[PDB]
Amino acid sequence: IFKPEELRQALMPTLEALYRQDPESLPFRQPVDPQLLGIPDYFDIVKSPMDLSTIKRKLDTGQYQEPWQYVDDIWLMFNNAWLYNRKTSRVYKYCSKLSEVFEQEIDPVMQSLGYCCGRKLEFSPQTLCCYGKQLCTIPRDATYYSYQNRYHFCEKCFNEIQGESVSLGQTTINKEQFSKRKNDTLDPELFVECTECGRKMHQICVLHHEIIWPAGFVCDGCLKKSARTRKENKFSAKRLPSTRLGTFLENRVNDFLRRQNHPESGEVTVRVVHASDKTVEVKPGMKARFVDSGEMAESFPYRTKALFAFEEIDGVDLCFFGMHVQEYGSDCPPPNQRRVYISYLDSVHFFRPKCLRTAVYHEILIGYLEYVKKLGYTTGHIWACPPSEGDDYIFHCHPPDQKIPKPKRLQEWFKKMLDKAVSERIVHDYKDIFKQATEDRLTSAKELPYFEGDFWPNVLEESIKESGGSSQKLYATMEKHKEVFFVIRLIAGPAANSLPPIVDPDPLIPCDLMDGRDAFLTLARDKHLEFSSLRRAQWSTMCMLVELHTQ
Amino acid sequence: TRSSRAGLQFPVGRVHRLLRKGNYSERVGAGAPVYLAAVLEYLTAEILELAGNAARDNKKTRIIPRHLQLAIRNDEELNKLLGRVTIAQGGVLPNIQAVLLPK
Amino acid sequence: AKTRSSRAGLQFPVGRVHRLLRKGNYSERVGAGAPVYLAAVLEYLTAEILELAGNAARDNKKTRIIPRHLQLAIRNDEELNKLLGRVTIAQGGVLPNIQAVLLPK
Amino acid sequence: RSRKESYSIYVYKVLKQVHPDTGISSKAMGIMNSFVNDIFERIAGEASRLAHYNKRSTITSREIQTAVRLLLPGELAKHAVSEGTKAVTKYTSAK
Amino acid sequence: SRKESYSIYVYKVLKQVHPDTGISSKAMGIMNSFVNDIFERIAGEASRLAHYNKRSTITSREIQTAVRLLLPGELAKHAVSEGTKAVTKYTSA
Amino acid sequence: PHRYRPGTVALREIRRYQKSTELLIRKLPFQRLVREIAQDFKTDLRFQSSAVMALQEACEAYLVGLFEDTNLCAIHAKRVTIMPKDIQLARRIRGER
Amino acid sequence: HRYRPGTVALREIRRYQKSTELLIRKLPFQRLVREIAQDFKTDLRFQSSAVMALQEACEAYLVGLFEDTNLCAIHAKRVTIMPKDIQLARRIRGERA
Amino acid sequence: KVLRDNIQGITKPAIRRLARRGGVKRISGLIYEETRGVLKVFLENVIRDAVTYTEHAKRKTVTAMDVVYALKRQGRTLYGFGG
Amino acid sequence: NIQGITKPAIRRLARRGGVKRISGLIYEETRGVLKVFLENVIRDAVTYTEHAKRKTVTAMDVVYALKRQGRTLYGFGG
DNA sequence: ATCAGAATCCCGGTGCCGAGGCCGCTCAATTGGTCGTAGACAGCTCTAGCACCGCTTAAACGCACGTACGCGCTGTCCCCCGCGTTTTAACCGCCAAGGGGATTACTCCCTAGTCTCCAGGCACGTGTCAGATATATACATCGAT
DNA sequence: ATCGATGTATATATCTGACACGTGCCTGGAGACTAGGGAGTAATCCCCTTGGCGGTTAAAACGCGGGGGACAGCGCGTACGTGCGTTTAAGCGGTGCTAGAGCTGTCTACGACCAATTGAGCGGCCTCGGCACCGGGATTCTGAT
Repeated sequence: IFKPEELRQALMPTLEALYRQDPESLPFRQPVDPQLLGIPDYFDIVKSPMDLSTIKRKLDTGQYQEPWQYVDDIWLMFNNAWLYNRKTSRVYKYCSKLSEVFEQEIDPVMQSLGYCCGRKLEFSPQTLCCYGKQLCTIPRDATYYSYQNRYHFCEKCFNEIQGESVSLGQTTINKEQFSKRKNDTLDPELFVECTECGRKMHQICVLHHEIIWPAGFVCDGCLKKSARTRKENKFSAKRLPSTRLGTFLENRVNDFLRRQNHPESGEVTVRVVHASDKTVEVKPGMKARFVDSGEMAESFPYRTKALFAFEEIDGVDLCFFGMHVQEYGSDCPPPNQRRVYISYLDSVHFFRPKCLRTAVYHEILIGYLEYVKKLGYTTGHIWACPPSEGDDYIFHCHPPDQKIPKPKRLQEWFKKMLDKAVSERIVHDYKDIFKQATEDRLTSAKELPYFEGDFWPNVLEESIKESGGSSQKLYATMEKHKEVFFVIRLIAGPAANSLPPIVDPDPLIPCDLMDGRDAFLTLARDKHLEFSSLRRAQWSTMCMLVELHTQ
Repeated sequence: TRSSRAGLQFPVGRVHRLLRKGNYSERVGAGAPVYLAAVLEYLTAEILELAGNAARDNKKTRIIPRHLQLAIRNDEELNKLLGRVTIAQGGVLPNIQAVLLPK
Repeated sequence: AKTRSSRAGLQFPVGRVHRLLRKGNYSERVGAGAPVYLAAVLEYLTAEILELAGNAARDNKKTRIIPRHLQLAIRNDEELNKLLGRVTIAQGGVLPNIQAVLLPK
Repeated sequence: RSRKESYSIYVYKVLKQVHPDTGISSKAMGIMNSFVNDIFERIAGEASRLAHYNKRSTITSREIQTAVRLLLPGELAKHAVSEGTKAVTKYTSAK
Repeated sequence: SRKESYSIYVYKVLKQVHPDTGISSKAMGIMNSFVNDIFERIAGEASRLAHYNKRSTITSREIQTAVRLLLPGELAKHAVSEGTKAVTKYTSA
Repeated sequence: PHRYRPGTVALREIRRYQKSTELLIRKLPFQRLVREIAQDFKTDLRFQSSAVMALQEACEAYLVGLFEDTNLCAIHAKRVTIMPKDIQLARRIRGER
Repeated sequence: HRYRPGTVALREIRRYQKSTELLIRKLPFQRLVREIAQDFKTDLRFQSSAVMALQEACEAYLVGLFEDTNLCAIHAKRVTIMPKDIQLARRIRGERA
Repeated sequence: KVLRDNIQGITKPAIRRLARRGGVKRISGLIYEETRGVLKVFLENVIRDAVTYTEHAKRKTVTAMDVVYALKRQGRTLYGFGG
Repeated sequence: NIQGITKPAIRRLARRGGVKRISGLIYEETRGVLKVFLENVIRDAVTYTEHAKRKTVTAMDVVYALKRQGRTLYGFGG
């Protein structure tokens, strides 16, 4: 509890800053009189009225015990006006102007009072899909229909359907049973209370995790007064178990950074966090065509691995790169034998120094190619596909100012990586899929490597059925999409035919969270772990690392 | 009155009449003269406070033009405001350039 | 004639000058000789500048008056230079002058 | 005998509010009078030119506030605008 | 929307002074702004002066003394001569 | 080879630049600087290109006048090379700051 | 005894910068003002307050001009103000063309 | 996009050409810094006025007339952009 | 009567300004400068009076002549 | 450092006249009511600003070398300064004369306002020639020998 | 004083888009009439300016000795100019997106106008104390040894 004069003296200047906005302030200076103002339904919408005078009064008469209560009322006033008035209206835009003045005023005042910040924070809104169509989606603030907070429909494709009954999966629900609502909900950030001074701070600002510091949160202010420091965070990236692969990659990266000798470079940590054996099954079209006649294996075994790179930024771990791979060993049947495929990779653009970021991503990929080559994998495979809009390959909710490459830029990026790999004599050469097939004198679809989740298994299903029994347009399909599909020769020619068994020295690593991309995306979504800002990514990394350490 | 109805000390009616007669615009909003009188009053309070301080520093109880000149030139913001104005019987700030002082 | 500008043997418009003298709140009532006088003096000043501008342009062997010629005409005439002492003419340029000390020996 | 006006008594009241011990000489009174007149003239002229620029025909408080923000240096302008808004609010509120 | 200007008048004056000379659009704009500036100066000075004398009308006398004040010596003399000649030619008919 | 003695290319440049009227500060860097300075007063402001051009003209005129008066001071001081104190002295004397 | 040249000037400075009384004799300045007004309109009468105002304005102007002249003279490594300094300060201020 | 350190956009040869127009013959190497400062101190006094006009008329585009008025107010009027 | 501005008068004026040692031609140059300034201010004051149809230059006329030249003078009833 | 020797600040006592308080009134601010429109506001159109991408090439940057200039030093000389003495005419006090500044009353004619009518001026389009640009040449001129 | 290498001006051909003019359209200017008050003008009064005479004394004027600063010359060190090769990014030409300027139509709240009214403020009077002044003392700088 601060002395009421202490609060008044500190906060009143922020309130005056709003008052002295003419004419913007005027609509907010006195309690809304619904009838006088010619608006009867105001209290049907606004259930907790608030205005400057009411706030001034509570402030003058010491009704606030702590400054966030003042901030909450200010924001209640603003949201009341944004709620009742149209986006295009006068009062709405006035309100917006006041809120901007307020945000700028309030932040340094709150910090003067011993707080992390004075900002009002809320999480990004989740994207709502549609059960009506494959990748239909609902837009923020626009109206939609939902059932059991589970089945949602865009206002268009909801009214599309003839009649008054919807079908969810095989049971039938009257339209009247759906909720009509706007996608305008934003969840506030959480606070944690200093156990000594009692100040409430943003959990993400102070990075307090209950598992890491179970004794409780104590702010930096209180710690410094008694010359204390937080107990060490033992749930770090560095303390995750090492592997031969992780070590090899991180040595390559850090040796590169040391050669560059750029100011303010940090050490990179690379960890393999999952390794398990899986199988890809041939889909029904291709299986009817070639498996049932014994021309192709019904399935192919591979090892999947997930790996991540971390850097320390402002004293804290930051996960900035992630990748999953499929590795088809020497025991695997042709056509997949001794091949690696990149399932997906992703990044969060906070790496320092910026001007070595791309270089470092390339070093990770070149190192990985070099490593599997050494094990006796002959060939790498890359599908250059950027994420579609609003999908994330690995990291939930990217920074809005992280641009997503289009296909031509992404293709060139892989080419630049591979060209460096060739000049280092790691990659022998590489070709697009069409040229490679030509060189291999390929004649049938059963000869194409068959990877989990890849383009070619799906397009082959489509092709066989379109042609009513089918390979017919295979060269044409390859030519058409060729720029997107890289085939990378690690071990060339006669040497590729007489190799010893592939023996991976690294053990299996059971981690369900990292068995493919879905589980970590789901976790992140369910726990508001975004990678959309430096501070949120630092929080999300901290939580990810606790999860990886605790199993 | 209106000077009391706003907590002011300068006259609001006089400022309103001056705004009307001086032909500064066709009409004058009712909010303008109050604001203008408040601004004038604040500026006069500032000048008089600084002058009173300077006079007390000079062992005098009555403000004289020299004290006004000193309170204007010493302060920075006011000096910038009243840049090209000369005050009768004002005098000059005491200053001697460093090079001129003896060695 | 009809137009009030013709009666004074002027070229500038006296009606427009009168309207402007009313519309900007310069005084409660505007006289009837003031617009004529003001249009006359405006015309004289404009003629005075354009004379020297055209002369300087004909000096550079050109037909069209460009901002450089206006700058030269304004900065060469002693008297106009004083009336227009604190005005910068866009695209104008400056007078060609070099201090004597800077020249070589 | 003409009845000429001035701002003498008001400056006296302000002085008594800000330095209760202090008197003001007649010449300093004339100087403060001329100073108030000059500042008021500047502000009114600037508000007039604003009103003309925006092709509006009335000088409401907004033009006065903008003229103050234009004429005065930073800190003095901020304080003056604060004072102005406070006075206008107390005027409009009470009656 | 019609936008008033002093283009054709300055053009006529130029044709009177230099019958075989044209004026570029930018110089046209410059002159168009200079005329506005001088007219504003003269009118403002006449207004201030008529307020000083506690008068409520701007007649030729004010404009004349305003010209006497603003322009330097020779320009003032010639401009005053022009003003009186024009006002006489006007009142005559 | 052939090498002009120091002090004559300066005079050639003086004549060449006093003869012409084009702008001297590069347009795009000055535009970026203007936007940077303006962003400090009101965020998300848009600038009519004509206004940026007018600002550049006014800055060019001010700087040319300042360098003229500075050179005059530096010649008064029995020197030839204008220096920062000259700029500052000229602006102090002019009554500006 | 004898004060070494350069200290009576400093004492005079310290004494005159403290006082505010007028430094130009009233009657010579009044006759000068009348002589100058003789050329613009014959037989003009001057309110004594107007002559006082003229004297205050001239004093202020000359004091400012001598201040700026002394600035120039100190800048030129000298100590003795000179007519070229006065003229240079006025040229730089933009007062004279 | 945020902007920073654009003051270096006034290159050394730019200030050199400017001075060469003004009639200077030899520039001390310390001028190229000081001048930049001066230029900033000028712009922060024009724009701060122009913006104030714009913020008045409830607009978000600083019009050429606004800059011309901000200049004219400082006794540095500018012919050729409107009036 | 320009000799009415005596040499010690200019000496005192300058000593107020802050100079320490004065040359010998200053006196004449200062006489010239003051004559010019007085010519200008008195011309403007006269013109004001000659307009107001009077034969006595009022202090208000001098104050206005100064305020016009950007030298506003407080203390005479502006 | 150490002394004398003028300058300057401090303190107390005397007096005087200018500021501060008090009183009478009269005219300008206040209050109340009405009427008209300038401006607030919602809605629409569509231009100009912003972003972006690629290609070209002028322009900025770094560097080496040399030299002309900044600057510190030293000597000479004359010219302001401080001071004492002689001269004058500012200054103050007082009186006397009259011009014109200011005020008031009266009368008129110059202008604001209103309507009604029509031509000057602006937006638009179109046509061509003054000037920009490229190329060859004659002359000026700056620097090394 | 020539030679040569460089930059500058001159003379001519080609092409272009910016300036000059012709036309329709519309609204701002012109013409005729009227009511009213702002300004011109005569008369008056008394303030304030001009003019003058005498004394007094502070300040201007003048002459002299000389110490200190202006100024000229010189030599030293280096920071800046000039030219060249390398590298950066401004400039240009499109290409698209759209926030916001600008215009219009409706409605009402706010300010001008006017009649009645009264007290805030101005003119005039009078008092006393804050400051001007003066003499005496204490302290503080400045200059020669």
